[PDB]
Amino acid sequence: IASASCTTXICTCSCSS
Repeated sequence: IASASCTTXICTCSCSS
C-alpha cells in the first residue's frame, strides 16, 4: 500500500538510490 519502487498496481515503485 506504500513503499518506494516496489509494486505493480497502486503507484509507487522506485525513484532514486
